[PDB]
Amino acid sequence: ARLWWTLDPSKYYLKQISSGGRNEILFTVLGVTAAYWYFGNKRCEHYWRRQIDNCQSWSRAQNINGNNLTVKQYF
Amino acid sequence: VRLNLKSNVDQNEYPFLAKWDKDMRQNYEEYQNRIDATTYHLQRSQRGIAVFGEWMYPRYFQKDILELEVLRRKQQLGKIYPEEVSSYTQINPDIANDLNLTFNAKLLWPVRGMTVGAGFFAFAHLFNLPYSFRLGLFVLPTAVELAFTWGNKTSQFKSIEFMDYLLQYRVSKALLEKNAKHFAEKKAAYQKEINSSQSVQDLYNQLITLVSEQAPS
Amino acid sequence: SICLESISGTIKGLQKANYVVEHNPNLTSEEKKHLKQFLVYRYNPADPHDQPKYVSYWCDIKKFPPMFLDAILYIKNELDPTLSIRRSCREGICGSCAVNCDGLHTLACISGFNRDLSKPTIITPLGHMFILKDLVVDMTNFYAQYKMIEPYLKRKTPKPDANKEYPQSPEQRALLDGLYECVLCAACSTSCPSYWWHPDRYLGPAILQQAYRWIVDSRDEYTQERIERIAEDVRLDDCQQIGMCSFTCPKGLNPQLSLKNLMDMVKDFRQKRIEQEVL
Amino acid sequence: MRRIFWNFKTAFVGLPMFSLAPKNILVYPIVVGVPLYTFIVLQNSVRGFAYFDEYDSDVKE
Amino acid sequence: RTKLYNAAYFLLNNNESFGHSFGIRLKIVGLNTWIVGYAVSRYYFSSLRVKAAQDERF
Amino acid sequence: MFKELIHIFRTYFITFRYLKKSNINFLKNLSYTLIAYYLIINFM
Amino acid sequence: NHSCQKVFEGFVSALYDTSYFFRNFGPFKATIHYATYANYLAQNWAPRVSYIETSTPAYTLAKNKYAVYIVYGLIGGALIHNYMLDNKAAQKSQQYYLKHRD
Amino acid sequence: MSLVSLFKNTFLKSRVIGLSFQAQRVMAQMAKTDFENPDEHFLLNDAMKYNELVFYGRLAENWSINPELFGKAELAKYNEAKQTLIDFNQYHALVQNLHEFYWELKTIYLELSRGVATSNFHNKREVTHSIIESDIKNSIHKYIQLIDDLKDYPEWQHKVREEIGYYAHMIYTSVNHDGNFPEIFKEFNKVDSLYYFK
Amino acid sequence: PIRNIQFARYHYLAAVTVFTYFATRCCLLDYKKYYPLASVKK
Amino acid sequence: SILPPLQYTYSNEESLELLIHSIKGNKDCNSERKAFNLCRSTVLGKHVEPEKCLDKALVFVNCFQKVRRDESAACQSAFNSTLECGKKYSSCQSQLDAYLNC
Amino acid sequence: MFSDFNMYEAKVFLKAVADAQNTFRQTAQQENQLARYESQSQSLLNGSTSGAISITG
Ligand SMILES: COC1=C(OC)C(=O)C(C/C=C(/C)CC/C=C(\C)CC/C=C(\C)CC/C=C(/C)CC/C=C(/C)CC/C=C(/C)CC/C=C(/C)CC/C=C(/C)CC/C=C(\C)CCC=C(C)C)=C(C)C1=O
Ligand code: SF4
Ligand code: FES
Repeated sequence: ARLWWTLDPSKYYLKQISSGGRNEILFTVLGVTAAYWYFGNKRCEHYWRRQIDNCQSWSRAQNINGNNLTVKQYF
Repeated sequence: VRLNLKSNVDQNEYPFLAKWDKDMRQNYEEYQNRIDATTYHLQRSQRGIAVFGEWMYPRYFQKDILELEVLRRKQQLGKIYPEEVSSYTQINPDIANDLNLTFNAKLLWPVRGMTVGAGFFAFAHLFNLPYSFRLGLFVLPTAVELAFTWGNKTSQFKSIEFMDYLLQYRVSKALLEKNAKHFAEKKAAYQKEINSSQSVQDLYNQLITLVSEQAPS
Repeated sequence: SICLESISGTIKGLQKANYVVEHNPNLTSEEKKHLKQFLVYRYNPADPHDQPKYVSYWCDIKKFPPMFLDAILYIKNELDPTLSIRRSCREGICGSCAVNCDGLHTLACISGFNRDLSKPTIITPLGHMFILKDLVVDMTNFYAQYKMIEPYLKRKTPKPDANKEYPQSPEQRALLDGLYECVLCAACSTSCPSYWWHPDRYLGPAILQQAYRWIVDSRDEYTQERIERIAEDVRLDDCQQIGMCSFTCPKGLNPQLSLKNLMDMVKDFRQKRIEQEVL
Repeated sequence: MRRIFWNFKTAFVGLPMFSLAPKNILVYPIVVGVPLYTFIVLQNSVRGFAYFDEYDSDVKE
Repeated sequence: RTKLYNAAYFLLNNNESFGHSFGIRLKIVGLNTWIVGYAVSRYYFSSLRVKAAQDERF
Repeated sequence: MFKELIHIFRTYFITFRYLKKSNINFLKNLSYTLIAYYLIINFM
Repeated sequence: NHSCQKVFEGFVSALYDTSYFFRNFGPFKATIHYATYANYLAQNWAPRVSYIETSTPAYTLAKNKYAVYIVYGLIGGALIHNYMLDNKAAQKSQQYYLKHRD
Repeated sequence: MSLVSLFKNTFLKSRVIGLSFQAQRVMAQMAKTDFENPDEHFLLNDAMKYNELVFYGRLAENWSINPELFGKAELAKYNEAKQTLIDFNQYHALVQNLHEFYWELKTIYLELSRGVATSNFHNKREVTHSIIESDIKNSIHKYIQLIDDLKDYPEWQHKVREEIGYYAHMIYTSVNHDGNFPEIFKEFNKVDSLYYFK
Repeated sequence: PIRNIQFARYHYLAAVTVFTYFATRCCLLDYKKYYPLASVKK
Repeated sequence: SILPPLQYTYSNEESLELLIHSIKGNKDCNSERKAFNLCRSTVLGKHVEPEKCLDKALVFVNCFQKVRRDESAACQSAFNSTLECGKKYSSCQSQLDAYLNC
Repeated sequence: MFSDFNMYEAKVFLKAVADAQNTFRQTAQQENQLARYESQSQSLLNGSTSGAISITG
């Protein structure tokens, strides 16, 4: 036809499990628990950070070969 | 901020410093204009309402914070020379590739995609496929290489690291030329009586720990 | 092997033939024009030296009746007998002579070519159907699609009279009135864009209208089965309610309305299969 | 070869197509594109379009 | 050795039904292509390299 | 959206008819998974 | 085509045989079978909220008439609790680093 | 103690018998569906225990149960269910092979069709090449042999002739009667040609 | 008799709007093009 | 984890005081600050020879410290009023404008 | 809160203040690095001269 835009869900996926409604409360509990674990560590990292400069935070740079990084003035 | 292009460096006693200052002042206008444009974009985005800005800021405007940082760092280093790039290959190889991917140095022709498409063209010319398929299987690998080449923002972080390293190297090298005259007398004696290419900053720390461990104390 | 030369020939082909987009050879050499110009399509896929070859005939309008089929018969009887065309009924009832009568898919016999001598009139085959000969397409793919819809009365249960007629009444007779008059001329199908793109998986306006006629037949008790047969893949869904299947019907039928009602029944059929099947 | 047959200027694929495609393709971009874009652009400038000039640029050597 | 037909829209005269239906179709396809093209353009102009110096090479 | 997009691809592009609806329904699953992943990560 | 048609046939037959071997090689066949069923379960039996309630209202579980509000309450509570925890963590961090600033 | 064994056996018997009840419906629906995408109406309209039926049929034919937990009637019902699932697996293999042959014929037809479309300015060839003719001949021979093999099943023979033979008819309509046409379609122009008004 | 038909409609509309928001960045413009046509302060 | 970490922990009172003093300085010490930024823009003055910028930096910091002292009684009163308004804020533009005129 | 103009005044002024503090730090660190390197070089040369440390590579 020429009229296909509807917000109504497709009846193909509108089926239902034989033991009640679609498993949503279980999956939303799992998602909330996952969200608490995930948005519980980024909060910990965000608010417990400070930036310090001491001349002790610096360490000698090294190449991929392990030896110290020294670049000559004229290469 | 409207820095005049002519530099005040001697250019006959500190050639490296004069060249660096000339390159810094020469490209200052373009990078300053781009920085101003990016800052205006950030300000106007902050000025937005709800999901149009002031809510998704600066968390979702991360592609222009990076651009502003790269622009400022590259504004400090007017021009990067190929000699100074190779040194950073000691730390990170393919740094030239990252700089090409981030800094518009040249036109990144998809060599890999073009040669893969030519490989498809060879097979499509053996068990003959239509030239429509030949054109499609030539465009496809070139498009793949273009997709995997452009948009690489990790190359921008690698270039930020390289630009910080090169800024520090140029600052230190600038001090070397300023004090080269003063240390000429001591350098001869130090080199002639201490046969070692190790840095004084590195040799002295060995002496410090050596005295710390084995000394009459 | 045969690829690169073929590509070069075809790219050079249409580009060198898009300029000459109508060949228009002339049957003869004429000077004074008191005659209507007929550009009749000509193509005989039996000799290697033949291509679509619009032929410009000149002939007096008065000498034959004002019908496209009469004009073609005048052309194919006196001037160029090599022309071919299907025609039997001469009354617009068999559907044999369906051709493209000056940019329109209508029956040749029940049709009137324009009387303006200055403007030439062009006659072409039915269009999006393979060309067997001049103006003679093969509607065998159409005919075959008529076989799939099971266009015969199918009764689930018998009648107790066993010696009388199926009770249909005049009102229920009118339901299939306006649906059974189709002459299977296939002029709407060849002018229906959904049929242009999917001649295989789309039955077509005429065939779906025949299916609707058998569905709304009062005596027929296989409505659900026929709906199921037509409500599969894009057999019916491909119709886009464009409305050109009704604009070009020489018999005045309404294939657009028939297919609209068929799609309405199908949409209800999908819903009815859930509401009426739950225990 | 490819003996194309095409009624120029009297056909759906031709001059009518040229006249029809721009007027219908540019419907939503011109009936919901311009208003939405204007709203999004001008919602920021509730008080002005001015660029707060950080990094000076008012100073000259 | 193949059967060549006619496109049946190169020869059919334009009709109001053709115009209306393909106008609706082109309206919807234009909306969708405008949305997708805006997304692609935002992707494209946000993946462009920063400006180099006048003589910068690597 | 996906239904009519696939219908548009099938109607006009002949070579899209090479894909049976088994493959198309696999593209449907992949597209739905990609959309869900995109929506999830854009908030992370 | 030409003599290369034999090479074309060999290549296509090799591709067909490799596909056939990969598909129904016992372990690969088993894992593809299980993956197909897992994909069906994921796509078709996703945790929806809207579904056809064919059963009469005297038969529908109260767990199904309130699952929408349970889901909405859980999600909204999680969001507001995350916001409150972020505020509390911000004030705690500020107070802690003010105490340790001295 | 044997919780794992008890759960495995009850799960297998439950799924197997439940899908055995709802198996003839699925097979009948697959019979109604065209050979092109026989699994359609399950991807689109209702997946009424189709994928579950395939998966658990393969499991039942490739798993084992402990008859200690089963009763006599339970074991008889389970064995009948397993036989029905195995028959469904064989039926699915048959319809899949028929569908793949249908798609072979449809690939031939699409190769012909792409050479006639007006959008095909890429390659316009008047005469079909040799290998496509050989493929047409071989596929028509295979289709004739398939029809002959289905002589004991008139309904299946009719379905195959209606569905698979339709694209053979389409290939017939797409080619002129020139060159080796009588030889290529010699097997087709005996019985099934007249089925499509030829 | 679909349950939560209003909720399903709202969820589909919200998902479409969010996707078009993030895939197109329509509401999050870049004003570097508008920077030249602006009057600076200070 | 993407927002930059804080270096110096500022209380609310200290942050508001620094805000208001910085605004006053930019409205008062604008010329010295601009001169200092002019010196600190080139490679020499920013990286290689910060010794040159010492005097301009000292002038700017002295001006900022004079602003922070705000020895005027009216300045002290208006600043305290603006600080009270800001702390109640956990608006204030009229109070700020009244203060800055002093 | 204040007007965005005042907030950006504060932003640029605080940028200048941080830059001034970094300037103080840079000057002090550079002069003392010069002194430190001179002292370390003198210590190494004196140690090697008086036969107190043997440097091999
Ligand atoms: C229900 O619904 C309905 C359907 O559906 C089911 C239907 O089917 C139908 C049936 C009727 C139909 C008409 C259907 C047929 C459909 C089509 C034919 C679709 C195609 C038509 C359109 C989409 C409408 C036409 C309008 C437009 C805008 C399409 C595009 C048209 C153009 C002319 C192209 C755009 C123009 C330009 C100039 C773009 C240029 C792009 C470039 C890349 C060129 C760059 C130029 C340069 C100078 C740079 C490059 C230069 C170089 C490289 C140097 C040169 C060197 C070289 C080597 C080249 C109906 C009625 C219907 O109702
Ligand atoms: S419905 Fe009309 S136009 Fe169509 S085939 Fe029948 S008589 Fe001809
Ligand atoms: S000859 Fe019968 S329809 Fe015209």
